[PDB]
Amino acid sequence: MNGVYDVGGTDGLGPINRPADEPVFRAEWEKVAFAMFPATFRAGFMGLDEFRFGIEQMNPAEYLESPYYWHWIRTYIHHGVRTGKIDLEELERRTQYYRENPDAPLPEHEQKPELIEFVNQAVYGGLPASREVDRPPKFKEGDVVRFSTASPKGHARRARYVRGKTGTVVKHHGAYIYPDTAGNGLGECPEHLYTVRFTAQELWGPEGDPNSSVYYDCWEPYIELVDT
Amino acid sequence: TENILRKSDEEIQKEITARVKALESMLIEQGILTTSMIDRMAEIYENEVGPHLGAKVVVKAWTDPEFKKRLLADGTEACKELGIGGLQGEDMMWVENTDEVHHVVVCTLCSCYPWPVLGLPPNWFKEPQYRSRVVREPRQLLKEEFGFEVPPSKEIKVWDSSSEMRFVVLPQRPAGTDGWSEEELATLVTRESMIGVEPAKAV
Repeated sequence: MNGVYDVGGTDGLGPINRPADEPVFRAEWEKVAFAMFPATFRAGFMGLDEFRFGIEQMNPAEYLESPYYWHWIRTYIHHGVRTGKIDLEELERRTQYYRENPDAPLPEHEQKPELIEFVNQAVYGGLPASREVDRPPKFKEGDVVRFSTASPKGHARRARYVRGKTGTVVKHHGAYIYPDTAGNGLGECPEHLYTVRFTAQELWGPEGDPNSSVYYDCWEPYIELVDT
Repeated sequence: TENILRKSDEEIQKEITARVKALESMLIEQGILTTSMIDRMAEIYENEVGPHLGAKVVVKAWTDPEFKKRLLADGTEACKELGIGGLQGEDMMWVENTDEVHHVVVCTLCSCYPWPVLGLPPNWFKEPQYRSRVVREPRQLLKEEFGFEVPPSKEIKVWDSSSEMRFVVLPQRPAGTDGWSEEELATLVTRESMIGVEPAKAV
């Protein structure tokens, strides 16, 4: 989607806010928000691509200035409702309850070793998105290609600043989960992945840095051959 | 930036806290979230996974030409040689800074970052300001924000990680460090040097 979140190239966002140093988690709620990721993932709320799509659908004004982990909470609620695993009305009632009683206890519950096992496995084992497909790569290093000008209304990794632009294939990484289907609940439908190089002049015109290039990863359907 | 419509940071934090505790209470009742799971995840990224891991890779590459070749050939496999890898670092491609080229990494579409070698990203890396400007005015941003002046003649390659491939910068080894031990060299490798917004520490 052509969401505001697709900020590459956007002007007027202001100076970078960078403290000399900061904690990993600025508040306890951030720790919770962070841990909810593997929790909802394991529960089938969503996959990584859908997770991102949920954030992309946020109110732009809220996205641009809210604390980062709040975006995660929004997507959890988004998919919780989508899958019917979260009752919005009940969530609202409990939110008010905790507003009025911030120190009220959490629900009694049993700890689960399987959840710790999941955490350790996912963290140190990872969640590889690489996949094998039956088709060979359509492109190769050196090929000159043009990025699609398609504008899907659903999830995709097509930064507006590279659409319609021409670049050179730098490397073929093999096949990976395709966002355009995965982020929209349409499955992995793996596609070959390539890193493509675009000169700053190509991307920004005369305002671009004369000695700079941007490398952007493109799934096969995103690009078409210009010159072999 | 100023926004006359925005509540105070205090009110914002109070509201978020309530919303998160409410959602948490529900996920807990569903049996998919527990306090131990929360504590374990936090523990890992507050004390176990951090940029010191990436620093170990860097110093090995600085002192082992062959390892360096392997690192640049296949980042994931190479880092596994040191027991480094995992979540959000399943696919890593390291890029080497030289006298002719400088690399800088960004995730304009979200906030993707190589957790296994750098840990969780600092907030500025995930925010709109850095993400929007670095692919458009990388040279000026590095100078203005990080006091890092990259000569006009030196090419700046900006890596926008739009896929699951994670890009990590192998900074140039600072001069005056001949024969230094890996432990001594590590003191010069910073999280910033591996993102490309700053070179490794001088002297």
